[PDB]
Amino acid sequence: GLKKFLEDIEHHFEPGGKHEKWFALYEAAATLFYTPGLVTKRSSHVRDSVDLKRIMIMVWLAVFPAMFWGMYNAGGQAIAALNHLYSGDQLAAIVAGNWHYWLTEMLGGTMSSDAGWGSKMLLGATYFLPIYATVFIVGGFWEVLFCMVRKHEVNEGFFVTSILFALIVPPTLPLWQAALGITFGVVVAKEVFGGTGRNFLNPALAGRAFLFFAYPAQISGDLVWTAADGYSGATALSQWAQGGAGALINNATGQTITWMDAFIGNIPGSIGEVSTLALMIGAAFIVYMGIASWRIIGGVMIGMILLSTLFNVIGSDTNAMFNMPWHWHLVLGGFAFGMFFMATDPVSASFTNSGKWAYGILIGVMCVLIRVVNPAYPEGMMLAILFANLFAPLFDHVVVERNIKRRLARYG
Amino acid sequence: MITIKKGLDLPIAGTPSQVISDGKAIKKVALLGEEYVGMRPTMHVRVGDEVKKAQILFEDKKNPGVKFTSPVSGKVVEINRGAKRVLQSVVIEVAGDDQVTFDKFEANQLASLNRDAIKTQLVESGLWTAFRTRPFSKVPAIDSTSEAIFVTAMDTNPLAAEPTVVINEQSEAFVAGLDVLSALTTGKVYVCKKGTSLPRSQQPNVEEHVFDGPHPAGLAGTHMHFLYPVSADHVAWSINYQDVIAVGQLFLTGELYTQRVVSLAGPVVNKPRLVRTVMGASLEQLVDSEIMPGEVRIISGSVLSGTKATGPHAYLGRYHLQVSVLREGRDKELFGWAMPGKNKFSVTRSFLGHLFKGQVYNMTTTTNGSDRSMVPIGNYEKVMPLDMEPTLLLRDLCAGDSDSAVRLGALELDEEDLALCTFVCPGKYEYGQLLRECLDKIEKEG
Amino acid sequence: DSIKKTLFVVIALSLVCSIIVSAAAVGLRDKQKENAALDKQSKILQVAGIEAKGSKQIVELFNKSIEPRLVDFNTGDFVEGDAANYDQRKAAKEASESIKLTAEQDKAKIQRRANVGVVYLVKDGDKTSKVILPVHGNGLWSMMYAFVAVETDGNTVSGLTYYEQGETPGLGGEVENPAWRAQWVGKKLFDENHKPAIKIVKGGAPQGSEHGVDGLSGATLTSNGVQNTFDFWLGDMGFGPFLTKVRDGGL
Amino acid sequence: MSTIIFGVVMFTLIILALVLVILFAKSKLVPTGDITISINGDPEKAIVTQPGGKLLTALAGAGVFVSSACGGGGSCGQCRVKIKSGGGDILPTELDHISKGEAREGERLACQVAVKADMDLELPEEIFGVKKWECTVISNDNKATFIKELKLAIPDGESVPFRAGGYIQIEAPAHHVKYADFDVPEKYRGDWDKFNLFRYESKVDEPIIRAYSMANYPEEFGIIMLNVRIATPPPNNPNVPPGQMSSYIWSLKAGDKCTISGPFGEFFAKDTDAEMVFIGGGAGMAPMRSHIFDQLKRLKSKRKMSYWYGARSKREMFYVEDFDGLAAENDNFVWHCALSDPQPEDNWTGYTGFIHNVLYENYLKDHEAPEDCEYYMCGPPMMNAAVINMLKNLGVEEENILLDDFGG
Amino acid sequence: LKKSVLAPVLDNNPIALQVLGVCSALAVTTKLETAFVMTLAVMFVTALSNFFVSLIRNHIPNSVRIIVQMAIIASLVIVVDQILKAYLYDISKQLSVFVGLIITNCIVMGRAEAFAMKSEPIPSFIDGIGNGLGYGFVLMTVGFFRELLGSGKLFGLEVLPLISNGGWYQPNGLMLLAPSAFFLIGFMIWAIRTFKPEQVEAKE
Amino acid sequence: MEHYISLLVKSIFIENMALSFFLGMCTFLAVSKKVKTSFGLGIAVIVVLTISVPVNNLVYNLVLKPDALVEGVDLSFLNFITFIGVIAALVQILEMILDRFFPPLYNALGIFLPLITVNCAIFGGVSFMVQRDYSFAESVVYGFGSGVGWMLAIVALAGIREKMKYSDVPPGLRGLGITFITAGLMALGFMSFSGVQL
Ligand SMILES: Cc1cc2nc3c(=O)[nH]c(=O)nc-3n(C[C@H](O)[C@H](O)[C@H](O)COP(=O)(O)OP(=O)(O)OC[C@H]3O[C@@H](n4cnc5c(N)ncnc54)[C@H](O)[C@@H]3O)c2cc1C
Ligand SMILES: CC(C)=CCC/C(C)=C/CC/C(C)=C/Cc1c(C)[nH]c2ccccc2c1=O
Ligand SMILES: Cc1cc2nc3c(=O)[nH]c(=O)nc-3n(C[C@H](O)[C@H](O)[C@H](O)CO)c2cc1C
Ligand code: FES
Ligand code: FES
Ligand SMILES: [Ca+2]
Repeated sequence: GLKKFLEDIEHHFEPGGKHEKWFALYEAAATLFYTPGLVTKRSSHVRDSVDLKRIMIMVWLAVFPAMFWGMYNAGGQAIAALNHLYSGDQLAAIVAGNWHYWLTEMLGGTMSSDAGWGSKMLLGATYFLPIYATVFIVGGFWEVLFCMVRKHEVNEGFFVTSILFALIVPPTLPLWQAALGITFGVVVAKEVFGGTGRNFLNPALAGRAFLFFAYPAQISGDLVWTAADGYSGATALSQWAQGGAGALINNATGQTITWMDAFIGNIPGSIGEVSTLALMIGAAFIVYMGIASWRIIGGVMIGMILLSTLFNVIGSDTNAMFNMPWHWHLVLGGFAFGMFFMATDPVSASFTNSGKWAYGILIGVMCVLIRVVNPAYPEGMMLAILFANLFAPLFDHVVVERNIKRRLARYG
Repeated sequence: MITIKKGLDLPIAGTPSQVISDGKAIKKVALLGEEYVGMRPTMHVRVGDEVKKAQILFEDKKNPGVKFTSPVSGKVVEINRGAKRVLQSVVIEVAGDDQVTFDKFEANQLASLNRDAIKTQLVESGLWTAFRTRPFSKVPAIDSTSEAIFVTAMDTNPLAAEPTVVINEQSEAFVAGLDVLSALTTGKVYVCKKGTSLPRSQQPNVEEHVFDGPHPAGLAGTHMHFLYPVSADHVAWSINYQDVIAVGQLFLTGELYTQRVVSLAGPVVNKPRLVRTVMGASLEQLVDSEIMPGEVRIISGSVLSGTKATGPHAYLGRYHLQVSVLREGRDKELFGWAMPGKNKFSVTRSFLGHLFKGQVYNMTTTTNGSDRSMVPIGNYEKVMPLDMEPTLLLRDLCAGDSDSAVRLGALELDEEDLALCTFVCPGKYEYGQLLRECLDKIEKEG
Repeated sequence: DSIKKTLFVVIALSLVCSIIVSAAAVGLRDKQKENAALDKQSKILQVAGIEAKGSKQIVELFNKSIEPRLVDFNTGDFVEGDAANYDQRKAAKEASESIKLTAEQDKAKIQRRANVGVVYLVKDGDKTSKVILPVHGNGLWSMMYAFVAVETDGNTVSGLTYYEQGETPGLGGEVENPAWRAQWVGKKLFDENHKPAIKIVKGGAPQGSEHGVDGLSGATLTSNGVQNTFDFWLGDMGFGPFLTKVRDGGL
Repeated sequence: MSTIIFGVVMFTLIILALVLVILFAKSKLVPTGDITISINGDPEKAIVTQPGGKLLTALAGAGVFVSSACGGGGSCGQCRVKIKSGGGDILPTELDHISKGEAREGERLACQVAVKADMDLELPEEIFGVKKWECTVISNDNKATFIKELKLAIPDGESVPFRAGGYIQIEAPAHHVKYADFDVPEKYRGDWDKFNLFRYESKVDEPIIRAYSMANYPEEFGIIMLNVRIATPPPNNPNVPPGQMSSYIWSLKAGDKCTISGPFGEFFAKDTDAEMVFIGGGAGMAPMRSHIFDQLKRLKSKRKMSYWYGARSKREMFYVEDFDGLAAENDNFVWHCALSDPQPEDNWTGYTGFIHNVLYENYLKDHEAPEDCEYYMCGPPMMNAAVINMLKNLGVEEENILLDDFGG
Repeated sequence: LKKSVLAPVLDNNPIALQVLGVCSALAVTTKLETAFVMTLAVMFVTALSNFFVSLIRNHIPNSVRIIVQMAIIASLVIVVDQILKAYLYDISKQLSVFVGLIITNCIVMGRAEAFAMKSEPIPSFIDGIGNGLGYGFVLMTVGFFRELLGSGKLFGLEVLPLISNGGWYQPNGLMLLAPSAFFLIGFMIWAIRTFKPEQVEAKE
Repeated sequence: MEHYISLLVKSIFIENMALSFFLGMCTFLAVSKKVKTSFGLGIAVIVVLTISVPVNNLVYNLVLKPDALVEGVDLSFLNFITFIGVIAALVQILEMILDRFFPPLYNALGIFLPLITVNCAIFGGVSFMVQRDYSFAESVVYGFGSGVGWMLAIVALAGIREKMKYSDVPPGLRGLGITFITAGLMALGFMSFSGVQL
């Protein structure tokens, strides 16, 4: 009987009623469960079946395998690094000192080395769910506030924005920093320009750039990527830089990092970016449907392969990042996350089919450039996408100015 | 030939059987005043006056000389006026058998007629309104002239009639009309058709061209884009095959030929077929007994571009050659935007419907969503074959920039040219109105 | 009476402006030079352990205690000259009095080294307390300059100061943290074999070690700069022969 | 003192070198020669001005008078000249006053044009027939409470050739005026003493020009009759200065002299052979009297006419005998007036309220075709915008609606 | 009157409405010391330039007006630079190249051309003072926010205790970087045109 | 061969004058509505910088350097007046000569010369050249590269502001506020070349 309830109180929220101030919150909750039931007004009497809700929910559902594997891997790396350092009665005092650990043990899990896949996903969930809840609440506040004050209806997109921002952050991020980051991403990069479809940047990447340059020590270094108290370890793009492929070693276990480990995702890093296989599984589904752009993906791959092979060819004896081939650039860091789900943003990208190729090529080239010849930062995906977001309109300008010359010759 | 590869053939139920069957006798016709763009009438008759066939009903203030005449004899019964006292229809009740007659000619004299004689006979008979000029899709002036005149000998609209089935009953009138149109132009006449053969003319400048592909292709816009690109300094005239038959019959017998052959089709029509009818006939009498019990929408023209015919608009338009009928979709469903739709049509591949090929859909008038902002996922590029940038042009139309739209190619377009972009938009924009606003601003500024 | 007027106006205005400007510029040169010298004097007095506030005390104590000297790097003994106004930063640029380091010698990535350097002797009465050496090296974002006070025995460090650097305000710009700088008091530069033995340890250094200083937390790339500049300037291409000779005596 | 002398000498020499270099460059690089302006075809007689200057100022230099309102700058926007060859550009006032109105032939606002290159213009003869005059006031008296009939006598017996609806511009010099010198009769002294209006005073210290609309049809010779409304401070802020021109005209009396510019033109009647409907109000009785009289007397046309004047009392109504002197023998002319709130001393037996409610209800509501008529209106800002709203809700085209804003 | 000296603060702001002088406002607002010193310097130079150009407004040749005005302005800023290096050497080094860029600061030449060439000497002085005050308003506000948030201290005085030195506040990194000045000035313009809707620009 | 390549790439990308150094922001923010006008102004800036920086390097090294003209005399307090005079004179003579001899090029670019006749961009260019003590060829390359980088930044801002015709900005932020926020986001974008030591 949910349908009839939402119909009786609809008069309360339309103009002239006592509750006219909360119309945007009623419409967003009414149209979630049921379809509006509207008919066409003019001169196109049949419409397609697709809308923005499905376009957004198909991208929201595509990162679920990556999210689940990220939780599993976070818990597993934490448990392994914990058992590496402590044993006996000093591991119990470590477990009793952290709520992430004693809640995991209370709900049924275990912090010992022989923990199954269930005890690891539980710890990863204890790390991931507070961040996602904080991000969702704080960003939805600003979203609804703007749509209320400006007297509009709530556009779609923040589901994807929030889930992406919550999966591209380290597992040990403080909650107030996540709140400030989602505030800067939603308000300064999206909502100040008019909402969905009207900005020119990526809001999730704008919020993560806010956190990287403002508080650079909770999103960098060796103490943020394995949620283990007292453990210090380096990731593989910051171990290749200091010694090459011979330096890729897992200190918590003493095992070499093979290429399959990075492809499958048994490596430390940002919550969801680790599993290239799961990212491919989702990206194939959303590329088949026609939502993500295979032109942008192909351009990113072309740029990465070309610049990688050029660096491999010219060579260098002091910089160990010249040796890294194209198939290693693909599985390390967040290149697949940004190539598949964050570069394919329709609003931030180019609008022309011949400009999308240049957009993707610029993204890939800038990523490999910041990876290799910038000593300060171990990757460059959030900065190469942010850099290409500014020149995306310029490629469209070039293309459309070439198009206008064909029309004046009377051939187009 | 020219092959269109980007388009969309709409899968919809109720396609007609291409056999010309007789129709109901109509008791009242009308002239819809709101389909002529930029038209401000000067009424020549009042309620209660009796009229004759081809007798002037009103005139145009913005276009001097252009006459609008009566499709049938009878007597004026009502004049419908709406918001801000705008003219909606002039309804005549069929009666009597009085008409106005003109000069008659022979078939060999027609190619050597004088252009001003042709013009005067057309304007006097009121057949000048069958023409439309690109840009702005208006009725041509009385003193103007064109180098390119396009004959629409095809139709790729959904649920539309095949032109050849009708032309093969009026071959000789079609040829006479093509000859008159060869004498009326200073350039050439382009007969845009499909592969099948049509009655042909032995004149030099009359020439046939062939188009193949889905439907953007049966439109005069693509024909002009691919044969005579238009601009402010080049203007082309457009006409369809039934009006060419009307021209030929006028010049061959001296009387006006106000018959039609429309297709009565739709997902709710019991027996879809081709129906003989009169110009501007009453749709509420034409669809009587040929629909299913329920709440339906009657349309004059396509579902892609037409006129919802209710009340004072329930009459066949001037440039429309079919009637479409389909149900009104007002149902609400739990999480309908998220369900897997086997019976849901889309240009994208999100639903399970595209996996079943050859499926026909019982579409309704539902907007499958709410009005939102434009997020470009690449749907406009899939359904537009012209050499334009659709996303940038449509954003210029949305924003209200006329100068940029003209550079991006608005002067080539019509409302029928963006009906499919309106169809496949996830933000539920209607681009015909935006382009009409842009063209109004352009035509006013200059 | 038109171009004449223009030229007369511009000449008069230029005369007035030039008189005022050239009077202001030449009159203040000495005060500008003292303002330039006082900051370096204060930093040297700070690293030397002497406390002084105000231009009065700064100039008095610097003139009474600190005695600059010129040292030739290759030979390692004092060379005569006016050390109070020597400019090593600019002497390193001119190829007349500089050298180009080999890629194997250039551990600190400075690419150029002057022939003679200036050191400051801290004097207590008529005896020498300690020696202050200027060293510099390249970090992740900038060239970091420092002052280090070596005792008379040639090993023991009594202080450290980084008076110029542009590293990130709370990651590697912690070379100016007093709690970090106080870890250098007592550390020994050279071992028993007289090797360079200062180590900036990643991840904490054992308490009681004589050669170990803690690294910067989350800045292994500004900690590498410190380690490299120290193992260079403590080498044979820097202050190594001078430190060996002062260890033998002669101070 | 070794460096101060060097500094002074070097500063002086460097600045002198730069100045001399710039002068030597400009001496050879900037043209300066003969520049002509040939207008309306080419009888080689032209305006030969030096390359430095402005266009409309160069035109006005030699007996050519274009319509200017604020001394120049681009407020009004009626200095439209044809530029067949000259400066090709559009300047900020062109976008605001000749907004888009695409001019392929080339008609730019003369104010913004540059005379540096050579100019080639096309100027219609109606600009060449304007002249200045020195007229004397025949009479100056109230016809309403705040309306005065300024009548001038053109000397020499020569009379101004103009058309009904044109407007002269009035020239007044620096002066001082005070309100207690006005000729307000006893019939109209009531409201003045009630707001204490006689306390105001003004003085202007520069020349000024404002445009005024003749109230006599052209066949009346040797006369220019004008109806002026004095512009006192608005009641919300009575501190600000009053109107300086409208107050000047009220000061003039029989035996003075006034100076006027030649016939300017806009807002002319058409010959479509349609019905004419006139709606006047306020000091807008001037263009309506010229329009209604030009038709019945000179043109002798039989178009169906009408006049609807909206006053505030019977005291506010003037020219009532002249109009009835027209409608009585010319049966195709009818006129009505409508008082808003007549004082009880009036005892009015006609219509009340505003004119758009009296014009619609009595006449246009039951009209066969309201869109076929032509509407000429001239009144205050409140009346103008209220009627044009009503006419549009009747389907009338802005090509049938002729409006005469008073520029305010 | 006080109108001319207090209108540029909110009614007609140089940076907020008449855009002029953004280059130094984006650069020196990291420290409230440098902001105060630059405000004083701009006041002094703009006022003196207005005074002298208004004095010599009659005899300036119109062919080389810019050379004369730049001579006056550059002499003034040169003596200012000499005075700064002798008495405030700490701040003079922090002002890397923006002490000499008061020449090409736009407020100076804007007030010199638009107002000093047409007015008496005394009113031009008050005009220059008012423009310096309006400039310093934005300078000091942006500097307050950036210095308090990015480093936890005001005028070099510890107000918020830093975690590194044993406190509770962790300072923000962007406030000491390039983009933060843009956001602070944009939000200040938002707040200004919120209380004074006279300055809101047209629909398009 | 390669010492001037690194200088050009550095001046264009690693140290952008518009976004990293904040030089010339009034024209950068005011004249960035259309890509055409932005392109014209950028070309004018490139030309003026490329002509102005070498001339001032030459004048400095010849007369104004310490001990350049006579031993013991330092006339380096005249830097500001000399540089601003050279810049103004060159810009004025440029607009004159192009107006008289090439009316096409004059209507193309000389319309954008009256703006940059006294600009913080060019004054800061010559000031940084003085600070860094370049050679003649290094001055030419530095000026050209910095002008090209300024042009790139302004053309990108103009492209963004042309794309933003579909935006819906609050009324208090229409114009200046949203342009300042856009420039800040562009600076976050160009912060990619931070740690590059070129
Ligand atoms: C073609 C044409 C024909 C015209 N015909 C006529 C005609 O027949 N009769 C007629 O009367 N006018 C006519 N006008 C209008 C004419 O141009 C003047 O507007 C009119 O004569 C009064 O001018 P003014 O000098 O009083 O205006 P102003 O003196 O400029 O202003 C008068 C009013 O403005 C107010 N005011 C002044 N300064 C301010 C301020 N700072 N803030 C607010 N309010 C202020 C005064 O209090 C006063 O109410 C015509 C105009 C045109 C274009
Ligand atoms: C959800 C709810 C009950 C109320 C909204 C209140 C709230 C705190 C949400 C903030 C997040 C937000 C604004 C999302 C927009 C959005 C909606 C509402 N429905 C969506 C539905 C489908 C797909 C995407 C979206 C989407 O993207
Ligand atoms: C393929 C696709 C990719 C998307 N990627 C992002 C993203 O990376 N960051 C984000 O905040 N929103 C993303 N969105 C959501 C939406 O595009 C975003 O809110 C717009 O960029 C805002 O106008 C994506 C949406 C789709 C359909
Ligand atoms: S006065 Fe306004 S245009 Fe000349
Ligand atoms: S201050 Fe921005 S241009 Fe001079
Ligand atoms: Ca050095």
